[PDB]
Amino acid sequence: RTIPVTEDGIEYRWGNNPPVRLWAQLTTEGKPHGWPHEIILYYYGLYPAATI
Amino acid sequence: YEHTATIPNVVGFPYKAHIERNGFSPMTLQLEVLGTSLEPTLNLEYITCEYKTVVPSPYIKCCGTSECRSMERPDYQCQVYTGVYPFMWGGAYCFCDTENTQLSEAYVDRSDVCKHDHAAAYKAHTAAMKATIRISYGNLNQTTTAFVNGEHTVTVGGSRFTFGPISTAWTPFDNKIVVYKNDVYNQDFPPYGSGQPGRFGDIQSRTVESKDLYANTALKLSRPSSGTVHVPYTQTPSGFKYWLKERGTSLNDKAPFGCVIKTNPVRAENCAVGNIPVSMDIPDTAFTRVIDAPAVTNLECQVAVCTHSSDFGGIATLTFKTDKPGKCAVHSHSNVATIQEAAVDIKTDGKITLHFSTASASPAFKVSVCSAKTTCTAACEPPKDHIVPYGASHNNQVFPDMSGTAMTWVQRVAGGLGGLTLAAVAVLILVTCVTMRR
Amino acid sequence: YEHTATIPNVVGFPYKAHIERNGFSPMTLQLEVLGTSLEPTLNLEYITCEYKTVVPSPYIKCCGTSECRSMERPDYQCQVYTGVYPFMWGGAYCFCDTENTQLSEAYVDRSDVCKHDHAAAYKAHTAAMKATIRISYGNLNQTTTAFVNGEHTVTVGGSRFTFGPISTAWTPFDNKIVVYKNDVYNQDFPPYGSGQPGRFGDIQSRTVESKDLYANTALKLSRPSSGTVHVPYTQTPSGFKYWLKERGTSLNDKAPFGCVIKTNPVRAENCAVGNIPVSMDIPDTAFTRVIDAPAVTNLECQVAVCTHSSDFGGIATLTFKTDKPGKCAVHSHSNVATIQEAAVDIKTDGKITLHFSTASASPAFKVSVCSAKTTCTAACEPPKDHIVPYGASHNNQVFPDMSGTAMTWVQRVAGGLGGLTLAAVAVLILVTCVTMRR
Ligand SMILES: CCCCCCCC/C=C\CCCCCCCC(=O)OC[C@H](COP(=O)(O)OCC[N+](C)(C)C)OC(=O)CCCCCCC/C=C/CCCCCCCC
Ligand SMILES: CCCCCCCC/C=C\CCCCCCCC(=O)O[C@H](COC(=O)CCCCCCC/C=C/CCCCCCCC)COP(=O)(O)OCC[N+](C)(C)C
Ligand SMILES: *[C@@H]1O[C@H](CO)[C@@H](O[C@@H]2O[C@H](CO)[C@@H](O[C@@H]3O[C@H](CO)[C@@H](O)[C@H](O)[C@@H]3O)[C@H](O)[C@H]2NC(C)=O)[C@H](O)[C@H]1NC(C)=O
Ligand SMILES: *[C@@H]1O[C@H](CO)[C@@H](O[C@@H]2O[C@H](CO)[C@@H](O)[C@H](O)[C@H]2NC(C)=O)[C@H](O)[C@H]1NC(C)=O
Ligand SMILES: *[C@@H]1O[C@H](CO)[C@@H](O[C@@H]2O[C@H](CO)[C@@H](O)[C@H](O)[C@H]2NC(C)=O)[C@H](O)[C@H]1NC(C)=O
Ligand SMILES: CC(C)CCC[C@@H](C)[C@H]1CC[C@H]2[C@@H]3CC=C4C[C@@H](O)CC[C@]4(C)[C@H]3CC[C@]12C
Ligand SMILES: CCCCCCCCCCCCCCCCCC(=O)O
Ligand SMILES: CCCCCCCCCCCCCCCCCC(=O)O
Ligand SMILES: CCCCCCCCCCCCCCCC(=O)O
Ligand SMILES: CCCCCCCCCCCCCCCC(=O)O
Ligand SMILES: CCCCCCCCCCCCCCCC(=O)O
Ligand SMILES: CCCCCCCCCCCCCCCC(=O)O
Ligand SMILES: *[C@@H]1O[C@H](CO)[C@@H](O)[C@H](O)[C@H]1NC(C)=O
Ligand SMILES: *[C@@H]1O[C@H](CO)[C@@H](O)[C@H](O)[C@H]1NC(C)=O
Repeated sequence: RTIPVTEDGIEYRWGNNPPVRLWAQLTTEGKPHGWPHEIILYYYGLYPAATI
Repeated sequence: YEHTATIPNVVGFPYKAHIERNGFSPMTLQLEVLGTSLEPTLNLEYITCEYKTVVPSPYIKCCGTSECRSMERPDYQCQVYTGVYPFMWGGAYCFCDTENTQLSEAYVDRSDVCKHDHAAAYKAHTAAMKATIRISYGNLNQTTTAFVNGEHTVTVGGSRFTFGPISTAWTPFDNKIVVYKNDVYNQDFPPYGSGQPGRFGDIQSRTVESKDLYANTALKLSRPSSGTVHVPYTQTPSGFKYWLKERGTSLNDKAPFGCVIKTNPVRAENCAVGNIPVSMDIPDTAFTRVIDAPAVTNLECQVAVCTHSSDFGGIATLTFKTDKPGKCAVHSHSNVATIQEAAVDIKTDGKITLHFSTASASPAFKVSVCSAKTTCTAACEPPKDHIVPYGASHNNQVFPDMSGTAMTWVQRVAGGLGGLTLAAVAVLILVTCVTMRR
Repeated sequence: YEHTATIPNVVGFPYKAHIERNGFSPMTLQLEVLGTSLEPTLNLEYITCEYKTVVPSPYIKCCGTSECRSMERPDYQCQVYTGVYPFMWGGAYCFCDTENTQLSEAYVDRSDVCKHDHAAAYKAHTAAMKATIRISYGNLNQTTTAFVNGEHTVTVGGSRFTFGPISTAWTPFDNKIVVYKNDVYNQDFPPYGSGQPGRFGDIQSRTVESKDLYANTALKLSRPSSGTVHVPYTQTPSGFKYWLKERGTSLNDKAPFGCVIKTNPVRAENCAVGNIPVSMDIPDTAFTRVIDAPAVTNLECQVAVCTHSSDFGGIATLTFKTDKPGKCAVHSHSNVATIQEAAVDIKTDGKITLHFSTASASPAFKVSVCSAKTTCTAACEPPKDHIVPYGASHNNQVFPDMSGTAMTWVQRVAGGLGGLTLAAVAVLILVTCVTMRR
């Protein structure tokens, strides 16, 4: 099964196990303080449509 | 001292409220939400459970005749049948072949364990919020519980604290609520006295101690077969068991904002939505004088490493010069980053380390140590884990600094374009001036 | 049968709903309001009563010294007084001159009869209305009680009746309600934990079984006089007794719409405001066929005497021709008058009398007897009493008939003026036509 995890996060429970809460961090393949286009990629990997 | 602050409605997050008192040394306070509870008001409508069809032994009038008698019984049926010739094991029960009647009587009654096994239909309105807050400032460290409204004040170490009303009126419960044991369902239960057989609410009772019971189960009576005493009847199955094996998941599995629904009493706890206004009444005793507080000057901020992760991935090194050791209050005047510690040890070496959490690539938060001022600038990095099991400790600010590399390139391009545009404007202005000159 | 009607929310008003069923003889129904109850939901805030100042015997430390011991008591006060030289009847209590201390201790406790004598602060919201209705139609005459909302149905002689949602959300109670015995006051009681001495709420307790008690009575301790053991103290008097002898009148004396406020539980009864929608489900058995219903023709209405008083001061004489005796349903299709009775005896004389209540000088109401039709016209008179002890039985219609004497004179004047105006218009039109013709 595939579970989408966002900034607000999820909490998944399976069987009688106690619930497990997970949150998604601000990860991406872009470079933060490099060339301009790497910065484009950085701010596109997180918040795509807004930076487009 | 009169001071108001606004805190997020998030459990496990400590807000840092800073008091700049005039004649005293600044103080930074720990506002920690340990747990909330959104408590709706329930109006019981009726009680629904499995029914019990009571079929007494039929009276068989051997060579005779009786008439049906009306009874004040819920879902009562009474059918007389003529011409019956029943049989027993030893032989024929009655005497005449066709001159006989059998009295069939059946009715619906509250089951013996509606007192145990039942579901309650409620109406939820005017949810009342109550939250648990820890106050730890200066030398004290206390926890108290208060109703979240502008009409409750609780004493904390001589202080008058009032948490003003929940920013939003949002509730996870709908108008109609059905509760079974520890589960709560957002269900449109049928109105009282209008139940259908085979569905939830087929039989309804106002109270567990109710004497009046409404039953609509479409009970039917039919001729017995020849030579048999069995009181045939066909009736709709219980809607309670149908609901039990068609209920599905409760509100706990679909509540927004990560609400945890419990019963006894029905409540929604630790919902992460809205803000909690805070009004503070701090006496003089808590504060410290600047004559006994160290004087901090020459504060510069330089940053070694910073990562904008959920936790405090930013590391800040501060340099300053003090006269005496002691304890300063540290605060971030900008939401870009939040300093993990509120008071650090201030000594002679003049250098201190701080842990801060940010969410932007180039954060610009401002740090004040005692009464000193400085600007902290950093280049934070994209972190390592796609997923972490803890929530973000920052305010989720992703706008880079006005002086960040991206904003530096944008500003350079804008400056060049504006210089070209202003040069064109000046050239055209001079040309037009010369034209009107001639 | 599907039929909806709207009735006034007035106790003792003989509202009459008429069903024109297609294949059956018309039926007129008596909807009577016997009594209502507007039932608010109460959230208890705290319990206020007289306090009790407990002053134990003072410890007198003869030629010695003690220190005050802190105690977890509401409004606790402790003071050690030095240099005391008390006296008794036989002589001096302590041995030394000024080397002595007396321990003064006092506190506030819940009075022994807060369990008996107390006032409760409430919040009122979501008032639930329940009304008592009599249904008497055809041959049946029954009374039932139902909650006034579009979600309750009660069985009346095989009929499904639902009293629809009340037209107005008006309530006599405010947000904050204070109840003392059988009186209810619309009072802004102080928030919990913010009471002032000498006023209502000086001491507050969440529940009668509460262990925590909040007390703010400004208790003060002072030196004893020389040679006396009396534990002097000055304290603010109880705000509960002040409220008791400054409460004034309760909501019963100021409630609008003639509401009668009672307690156990808090409620407002027989408020005359709004309308009560009615949805009706009548089976076939109740109605009567036109083949067995008399055929009424040639119905004219003439009126002998009529007075537009509160009661049925109008007298109507109807003439008709029937074939067989029996019982017709009579109704007024106009709100100008209301016929007192709903079914009269129909016989061969073909001459019946009706009592009706009106409020206009020249009423024009229409009367249908079985399926017949006629128009009733009368000149009603100004009545004899300035004051009567009963409410009006009409709909309070004062617009005179289109054919009344006043409207007759108005219409005559308007007709004459319009004839003159149209004559002038025609003369000018002809003149203008001739001018463009030349
Ligand atoms: C010397 C000659 C004098 C002649 C004067 C005028 C005569 C002609 C009048 C009417 C002509 C008939 C056409 C209908 C239009 C007006 C209708 C009318 O009259 O009644 C309409 C309604 C029905 O009455 P109701 O009992 O259901 O409501 C009262 C509520 N209760 C009793 C419970 C308190 O009444 C209401 O609601 C009205 C509530 C209060 C209104 C105040 C404004 C005063 C104006 C009234 C209209 C008159 C027209 C004036 C000029 C006309 C030119 C000839
Ligand atoms: C020469 C280029 C000029 C063209 C610019 C055209 C603008 C684009 C128009 C529409 C875009 C739709 C997307 C919504 C905008 C979100 C912004 C926002 O919302 O900003 C927020 C607040 O900003 C402000 O307070 C105002 C400060 C900035 C405004 C003006 C700055 C001057 C120039 C702009 C630089 C950026 C554009 C140029 C870069 C491109 C060059 C290659 C950011 O703060 P936050 O983290 O709370 O936001 C995150 C949102 N959170 C946390 C709620 C999820
Ligand atoms: C029995 O009575 C005798 C009378 O002599 C008490 O002696 C008094 O005890 C008080 C105890 O507080 C003492 O006063 C002390 O005086 C010194 C010097 O001025 C000063 O440091 C304090 O005032 C200190 O408390 C002192 O022994 C004495 N005072 C006098 C002589 O009047 C004795 O305590 C009594 N014992 C009992 C248990 O009855
Ligand atoms: C003030 O006290 C609370 C309650 O004791 C502290 O919370 C504890 O933190 C420690 C770690 O130092 C945990 O191991 C305990 O489990 C916590 N106790 C709880 C949650 O009941 C809190 O850290 C203190 N805050 C200060 C010092 O400002
Ligand atoms: C239906 O029955 C009720 C209860 O008997 C009647 O109410 C009474 O009417 C008689 C006079 O005929 C008197 O005892 C009182 O006037 C009424 N007593 C009350 C108010 O309880 C009522 O009149 C009948 N309703 C109908 C047929 O309209
Ligand atoms: C080096 C230069 C040329 C790179 C270009 C910078 C541009 C593309 C970057 C810099 C700052 C960025 C914005 C920062 C904040 C936000 C708010 C967020 O909710 C959506 C994305 C959005 C709106 C980003 C869009 C892309 C953005 C405007
Ligand atoms: C920001 C720097 C300001 C200095 C502005 C310098 C002005 C540019 C120098 C030459 C301007 C001449 C352009 C006008 C065209 C001349 C021909 C004409 O007017 O017919
Ligand atoms: C309702 C009755 C309709 C009949 C209308 C009759 C018309 C009146 C008779 C005379 C009308 C003549 C008025 C026009 C003035 C004549 C002089 C002119 O046009 O220069
Ligand atoms: C942004 C770079 C510096 C700004 C100055 C740019 C100089 C542009 C050259 C000036 C335009 C040529 C002058 C004659 C123009 C004309 O009148 O036709
Ligand atoms: C933004 C476009 C122009 C609107 C603002 C007008 C204010 C400035 C005045 C215009 C220049 C007038 C001076 C005379 C020179 C000329 O005639 O060109
Ligand atoms: C309402 C009463 C009847 C209506 C007719 C009224 C007759 C009015 C007289 C007619 C006006 C005189 C004709 C000549 C007018 C003109 O053109 O100057
Ligand atoms: C209400 C005032 C007049 C407005 C309505 C106009 C419609 C009727 C047409 C006017 C009469 C036109 C016929 C020609 C005769 C003329 O010129 O007077
Ligand atoms: C959730 O709520 C309870 C009480 O409201 C609280 O004690 C508990 O710590 C909370 N759980 C979380 C998310 O920490
Ligand atoms: C007022 O209310 C009660 C019950 O609501 C009712 O029984 C009583 O008859 C009413 N009084 C009047 C005005 O008739």
